[PDB]
Formats: sequence, structure tokens, C-alpha cells
Amino acid sequence: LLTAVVIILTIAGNILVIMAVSLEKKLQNATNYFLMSLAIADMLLGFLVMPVSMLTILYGYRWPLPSKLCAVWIYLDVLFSTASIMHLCAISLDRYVAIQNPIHHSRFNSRTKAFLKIIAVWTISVGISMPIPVFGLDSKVFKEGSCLLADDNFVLIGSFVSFFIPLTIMVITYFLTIKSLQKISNEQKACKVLGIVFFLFVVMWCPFFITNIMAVICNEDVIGALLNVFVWIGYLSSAVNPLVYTLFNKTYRSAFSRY
Amino acid sequence: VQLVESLSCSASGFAFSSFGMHVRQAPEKGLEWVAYISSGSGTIYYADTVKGRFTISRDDPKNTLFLQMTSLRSEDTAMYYCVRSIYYYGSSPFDFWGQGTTLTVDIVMTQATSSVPVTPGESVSISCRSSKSLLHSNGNTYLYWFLQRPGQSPQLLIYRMSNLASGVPDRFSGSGSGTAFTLTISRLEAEDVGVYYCMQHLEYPLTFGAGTKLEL
Amino acid sequence: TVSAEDKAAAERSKMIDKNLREDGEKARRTLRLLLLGADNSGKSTIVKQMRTSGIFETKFQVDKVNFHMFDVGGQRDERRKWIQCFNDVTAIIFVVDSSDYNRLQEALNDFKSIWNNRWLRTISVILFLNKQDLLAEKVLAGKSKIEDYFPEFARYTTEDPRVTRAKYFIRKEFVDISTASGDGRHICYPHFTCAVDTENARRIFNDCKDIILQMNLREYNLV
Amino acid sequence: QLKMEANIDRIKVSKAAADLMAYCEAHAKEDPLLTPVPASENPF
Amino acid sequence: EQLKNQIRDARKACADATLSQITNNIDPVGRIQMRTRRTLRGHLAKIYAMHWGTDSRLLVSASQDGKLIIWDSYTTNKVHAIPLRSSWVMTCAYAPSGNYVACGGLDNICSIYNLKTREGNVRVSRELAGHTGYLSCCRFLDDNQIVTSSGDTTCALWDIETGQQTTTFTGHTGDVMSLSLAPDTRLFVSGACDASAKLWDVREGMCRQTFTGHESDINAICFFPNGNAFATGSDDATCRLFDLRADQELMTYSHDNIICGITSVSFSKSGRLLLAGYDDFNCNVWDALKADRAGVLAGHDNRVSCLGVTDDGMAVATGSWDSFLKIWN
Ligand SMILES: CN(C)CCc1c[nH]c2ccccc12
Repeated sequence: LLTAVVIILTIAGNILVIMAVSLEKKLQNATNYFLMSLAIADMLLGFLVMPVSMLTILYGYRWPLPSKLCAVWIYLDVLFSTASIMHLCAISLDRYVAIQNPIHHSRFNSRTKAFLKIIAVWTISVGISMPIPVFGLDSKVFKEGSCLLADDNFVLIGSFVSFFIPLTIMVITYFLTIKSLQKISNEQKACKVLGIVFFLFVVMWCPFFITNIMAVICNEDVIGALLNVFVWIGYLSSAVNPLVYTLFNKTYRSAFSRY
Repeated sequence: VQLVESLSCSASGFAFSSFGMHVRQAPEKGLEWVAYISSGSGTIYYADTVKGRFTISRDDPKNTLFLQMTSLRSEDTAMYYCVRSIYYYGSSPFDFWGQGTTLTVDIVMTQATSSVPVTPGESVSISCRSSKSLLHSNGNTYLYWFLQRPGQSPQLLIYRMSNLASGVPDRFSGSGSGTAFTLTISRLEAEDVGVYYCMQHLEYPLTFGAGTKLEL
Repeated sequence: TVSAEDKAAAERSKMIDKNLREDGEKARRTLRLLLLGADNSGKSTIVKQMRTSGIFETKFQVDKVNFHMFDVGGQRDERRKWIQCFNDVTAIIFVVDSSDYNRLQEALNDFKSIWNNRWLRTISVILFLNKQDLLAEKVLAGKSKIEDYFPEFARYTTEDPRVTRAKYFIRKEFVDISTASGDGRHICYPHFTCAVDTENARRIFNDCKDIILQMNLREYNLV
Repeated sequence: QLKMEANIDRIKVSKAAADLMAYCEAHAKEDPLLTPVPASENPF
Repeated sequence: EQLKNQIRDARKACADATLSQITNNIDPVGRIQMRTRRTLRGHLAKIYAMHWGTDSRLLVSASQDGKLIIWDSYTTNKVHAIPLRSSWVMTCAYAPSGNYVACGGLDNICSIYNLKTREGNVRVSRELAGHTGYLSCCRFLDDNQIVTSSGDTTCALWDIETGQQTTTFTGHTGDVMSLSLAPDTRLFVSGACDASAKLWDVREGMCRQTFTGHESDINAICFFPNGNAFATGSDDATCRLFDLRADQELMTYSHDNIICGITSVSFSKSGRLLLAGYDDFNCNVWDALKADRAGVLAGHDNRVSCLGVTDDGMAVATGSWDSFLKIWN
């Protein structure tokens, strides 16, 4: 159905971002290397998890794949989602320390900061998702002919650290960054871009996490039919992070117009 | 550029951290290897005989090569002087040696004649073969020679059999074929006399020979 | 197939690489400034707290941020070739003669020369009009009118208001040459200062964070 | 200086051209760049 | 200037035909494919100058960072790192014997470095003063003799032991950017922002000839391997070949594709190939006889300051503002 366009555009945008990074020497700084790591974490979403959800949807929520890949597929989904969330959380914090005091950010501006930041966010993304192979693996991962999470203590308590803390950091960091920038037109264009990025992240991922948190804290068919669309809306963020984090730059616009 | 010892080996007259540092002279026989340290403690190597019972230490303010000793034995007792080098394209290794001390408690290199009679003004040759082929994949041959005058620590004279170390009278020279080598001396004079030792540096340990002697 | 000599050479070679890295990292903490004034500028006068014929260096630290200022006595008037070295500088401070009017056309031509150079496009400029108190005394006397020197300045619309209008007029005259390129990567910052100001280092410091702020915004794709 | 430059023995550019060709031809074969040196022979 | 106008007719009378006509009937150079066999890294800032050693196994590279490093080409290993009093440099030179390296900068001094000393460090044997401005080129005639070029419109020959100019070449009316030494060492050439290249006799202390065919300043100059001709590099995006005996421009190398200035020039041992480095970040190889671009060597993202062909003739080393220097064979 409409998810095929999501898969195709998720492939196309991330591939074009990777191709524009690879054969351009003007975009080789550390800030853009973190975005290359984001496109690495985002290419693998649309080819390893979303076709699996595709033929899960086309089979009427009865999974034709074998039962041995349920915990692995759930672990891949949680790993790529927490990676593509933590990437934006570290991007916002780096953007804050590069907006507040540019001198002390440019003092330590190197590839060492990018290596440490990528290592930290990937350690967080693996360490959040690592209990799913070792505690969920079939009652914690399989239910009624579909591969869905059912260990409610992990679904609630994992969503606290994997989303409601990095969302609290985006809230406090967007407040301080827009207060510092509000304290001229270049600055206001960055204010509009920051507002679009923040008000799209809290719109595209948040409904799934308040839906699953409310379903754990509490109408089962209504919550299931909401989850079956809000996961795909969560997948639509992977159709956007290649686009809206590069297309406001002139070099990336020229590179995309070249292809 | 003076090296004094008390083992402790204090270095005054150069930049200490820029050099590598490294020998045991038996009272009975010639030079034999102890241990090597690079500049700023890069790497350490040992021969099996003296291995594991000695330590190397460097301290930049104290500027000193250090030996701390364990397992003391009649092999340990020896006369040793601090030896050093510098490596780059254009290497002049084993340039300068320490004064020396006395303490009392793999490739084989040797030359045929331990004692050579000397006649002034006549060219002679000292040949020491090498177990492993000195010629290396680059084409740099690692064959070396020394001279120890009695009562003085030795000095470098010829490295690689195609290059001659500076600070040396030009009369001494070399000729070489693959893994079989013949040295050329000319116009021998006073202060030429002593014991000459040769060495191979393809891979550690530093295989030092007992050497040959010039006898008047 | 690698000898102990080649590996021991690799040791001191990699230490050379590490030492070059450390020296470079030490250098990048410092911010580099190039001070060009044609004459009557007060190049020594701008910063007095801290103060080799070819290049003369004055260095100051503010808020534990170290600034390197380079001024050349040796070079001739024409500056084409040696300018190419200083394309990594943070900013180029052009100090200009506020007092006299006859200088100002050639001074603006020099401003255009430094601004429009192919190698120096990315760099910005921090501009101080020195001796503005001396300018104000002369214009308050009113014997010589800079509006005579330029017909556009003859009819102009904005300390006395008239002297302030003339001062803002010359400031806008210097900004007029800079705005024309319009790339936006490089913007000139006019500032006013008398001969003896307690700190122009404050103005240099806030301009430097502004430039670094803009470059970081450009780097992070915010703009 | 103009007298010194004026007092210059001068020879046909065509003859100088043929001399320029001759050295090139003699050392055309020797130089690695024009003709690719065999792989084993090259240091790089 | 009447004699100059007579001189202008005199040069025209001396030359019968242009080089291009005679060059036509020779076998073509053909497509040459040169890929970088090595890239050398560890320079953290822009590289202004490189010089090839006589051995062809060693080179020295000067940079904006203020560290002059000597490295070995084939292994890519790094032999020395020299701390510099002045960060600003435009020149580096490698002695013919290889014991001495010279460094010149905006400080208006040429610093001569003896590589071999007790304590195994690089030390400056002499700092040479007497130039009012920056030194744009330095070259060693010998271990004790060096000729310097500078922005004073003067070129100076020094005795390093004595430490002052033994001769001064002061015929130029503009800043002298580049200097090339002949194979015989007795004559040398120098180019300047006056857009004239002059032939200088080392022993006399006088200019024997002056040649002008350039619209713009000459950034680079190289003698032909025979020693009877030389080529120049300019901001005109043209490289012109002049001959000493003929005293006339033989040919000019220009193309529509490239408007950017030349920054370097060098000759292959044949002289068939004049390698040139451009502000367009690309280096072009020209058939010298026909002035047809055989190929382009494009591995540099930023402009190439310096280009040199080895004395053995194997390789071309290109140093650029991209901060790493690539060997090409
Ligand atoms: C379905 N996908 C979007 C879930 C991503 C996710 C991140 N953290 C989680 C914690 C529990 C369940 C799912 C997730």
C-alpha cells in the first residue's frame, strides 16, 4: 500500500545523502561526519526492518517468517530507533554548545569529539537494545501469531531512558538554544530550522511512545490498530532525517540537483 | 657529549629524549648483547641468556639509562658501556659509547683469525661471515664494524660495506658480495691497533662477534 | 620483510607525527589576527596592554583566550604576495584615519583591495576609526567640511548631532564598499574609538565570537 | 646592461629547435615518464 | 629605449621560424596515465614549497604550520622535524650533497640547516640577513655557496662560512618570485612581478640577457635538462619556453579550459614533458614540442604550490594547500 513509497523514499534519500557525503571534500568536517553516521544508522532501517513489517502487514498480521528471528528483528528495530533518536539528541546538545559559546566549541572542534560522540551514542543504542537477545529470548516477544513486545516492565521502563530522558534533554536544550539565539536574519533562519526539527521529532516519534506507555499502564483492538499505524509513522522519520537535515544547506541542494 | 656511569648512566651534552640507548664486554672474550631501549620507551628486546633478570628505565630530568639487576651470576659480571644510535634514511648507528664500569659477583658472527699480525703500509682484510643474509629486501646491507682500543670504549668505523661513518680516517674501506663479505684496510698506523668486532642488525638480538685483533 | 631498523625508524617517525599533532593542537587554540593600516593608523595604539623587522607581533590574552596580532614594517606599500599566507586568520583589523578627509578615498580603495582579494574572501574585517575625538574637535571647529570632499556627503541625513552625522556618514562610507559583494560568508564590523580607549580588546573578543558563531552555524547546516 | 644584451651572438631558432629535439630523442627512451617503466624495475 | 626598439627588430631578424612548425613531424607522446603511487601525510597546514633530493629518495617540505619536515619517499617514513622561528615560509631547498637544507620566509632571512650534528638534531649553522624583504626562492650552488631570491628586486649569493653577500644581483624592477639553477651551475635565471625573466651569470655578478613574453607575474621557473632553455610559470595561465642561445620565446603552452595561474613548473629528463601545477587544483602534462596536453593529473582538492621531478626521473611529487603531498609515477 502506502508503505512501499515510504520504503522507496527511505532508500533513496539516505543513499543520496551517503553519495553526496562520499564524493564531496567540502563536507568532510566532524559535524557532517555525525550526520553520515546518522545516514548509516538510517539506511539499514528501510532494508532490514521495514520490508519485514511490509510482508507482515500484507499477510494480515500473521508472520510468515520463522519464529527464530522475532527477538532479532525486535532488537534490530529498537537498535535502529534508539540510534536514530540518540543521534538527534547529541546533535541538539552539540548545536547548543556551538550556539551558546562558539569560541569554546571551536577550541575543541576536531574529529576526536565526533569519534567520542558516535561511540557514546552507539554504546547507548546497543546497551538499550542488548537485553532483548538475552532476556526476551518466546513469551516476552511472541503473542497471538505476531511478533510484538509483551514484557511490559521493559516496554515502560526502557521508554523512560530511551525516549523520555532524551526528550527532556531536547526540551531543556531547545529552550536554552532558542533563548541564546533570541538574545540577525541568519540567526532567525537557524531558529526556524531548529523549530521545524524539534516540532517534527516530537510529532513523528512521540505518538508511538505515549501510545505504548499508555497501553502498558492500562480497548485492546483500538490500541493495536493505533500501534500498527504509529509504528509506520515512526518509520516515516527515516524518510525525513536524510532530507530535512541536509536540504537547508546549499551544497547538499546542489548535490541533489546534480542527481 | 659525555656519558658518565655510577647501573646508572648519566648523559650530558645532547638532547636525551631524541636518542635510542642500548654493551657487555666479557673479561675473557669480546662483546655480547644485553638489552635495547628506544627513544621514549618505544620497544624492548632481549636475548634469552640475560632475559627476564634485568630492567631498562629512562627519566627525562635525570637523563639516564638504567639497569636494575636480578638473578646475579658469574655470567652477569662484566664491563659494559652505554651504546646508542639514531635511525633514519642516512642512518649512522652505534656512533658513540660510554666511559664504562666494572661489576663483579639467532645469527652467529665470527671472523676466522682471532689475532692478525700487522705490517705498516700494507693492505689487509678481515672477513666475518653472516648466518642470515645481511642484504635486505630494500637493498640495505646490515653489516657493521667496531674498534676497541684497550682502556677505551669502542667506536664505529664502517656500516653496510658500501657506506663509511664520518669521524673515521678514510683509509678504512669495504667491499661486499651477497652474504659473503671482505673488508679492506690500508695504510695501518699507530692508534689503529686494537680488537675489531662486527655485527648484524636484520633482527634482534644484536649478534655481536668475539672479533679479531691487530697485533704489533 | 621489515627490519628492526625500519621499525625503529617508524617509532621516531610516529613520535614525530604525534609531536606535530600536539604542536598543531596547541596552535589551533590560538586565534590569529592580521593588522593592516596604511598610515596614521595607531596600530600600536589599538591594544596597549602587551607591548623581527619583516614581521612584528603583539600578542594579548582576554578571558583566557589568546590572540595573535601580526603587523609588518618591512614590506613595501603594495601587499599582493604576502597577503596570500594569511588566509587562515580569524579576522583582519583595518584601522583607518578618522581625522583627515583627504586620506579617506585612498583608504576606502585600500579597504576594497583587502576585501575583494581572491584569497582573502572568506575572512571578515573588524574596523576601528582611530582619533575620532581629534576628528570631533576639528569638525566642531568646522573649518573643513568632509561633505565638500564627496558630493553625496554634501547632502546627507543621519556629541553634537552634526558631528555624529558626519561620523556615521564616514562609517557608512566604509560599510558601503563591504556590502557590495553580498556573499554573506564575510561581513565587516564597524567600530568607533578615540586614541586612548581602555579596551578595544573587548570589541575584538566579541567580534571573534560572532565570526566563530556564524561559521559554526554554517558548519552545522543551521544556515 | 643594454650593451651587454645587445652584444649577444644570435643563432637561428630552427637550429636551436633541432638541437632541442636531439637531446629529447637521445634521452626519450631513458626517462620513465613518457614510456611506462616495467613494474619490477620501478622503486614505487 | 631607441636601442631597445632596435633590439626588438634585432631579435626578430635573428629567428627564421617558430618552434611549432619544426616540431610538427615527430611521433606523438600519446596518452600517459600517471596515478599517485604514494601520498604523504602529517603536514597539518598549507604546503608552500618542496624540493627533491639528488638521491631522489629524500625530500623536504615547508608549510604554514611552522614545522619543516624531511621525509623518505619510498617507505613514506619521516626522517626529521625542524622547529622554525618564523611560521611564515615560501622556500625550501635541498643541497646537492644532501647535508644542508635552507628555509626562507617573510622574516627576510634565509635559515640554513646542517642536518648532521652531535646530539643528532637539526641545527641552523647560519641565519643569513641582508634582504630588505621576503626571500621567494633559495637554491644551493654548492655546500658553501647559496643564491637567494627575494622581494627586494634583488638576488644575492652568500658565502655561508663568511655569512655575508659575496655578490648582489640587482637588475630587477619588481619582486623576484622564482629562481632556477642551470646544470653547469655557472649561470642561473630568475623571474619577477615585472614580468621579465633574466639570465644571470654567477661569477660576473651581472645580467647577461633579459627575456619578456609574459602578460603577468612569473611564479615559477625551470631550466631545460640540456641547460640551453627554460620554462616559466605565470598567473597568465601560460607557460612559455625561451632559449638562451636564440634569445627568443620558442613556444607557449596555453589552453581554453584553464584560465588559472601556474604555480609551479618542472621538466622530465627528456624535456619532452613539462609538468605544470595550476591554481585549478589540477596538474597538466604537456608535450613540450607540440604544446598539446597529453593528460591531467588530478588528485589534489586544493591548489598545487610546488611540483618537482626527481633527478633520476622516476616520479613527480606535487605539494598543495590540501596539506598532504602526493608522489606520481
Ligand atoms: C517500533 N520501533 C519504533 C520501536 C522503537 C523503540 C525504541 N525504544 C523502544 C523501547 C521499547 C519498544 C520499542 C522501542
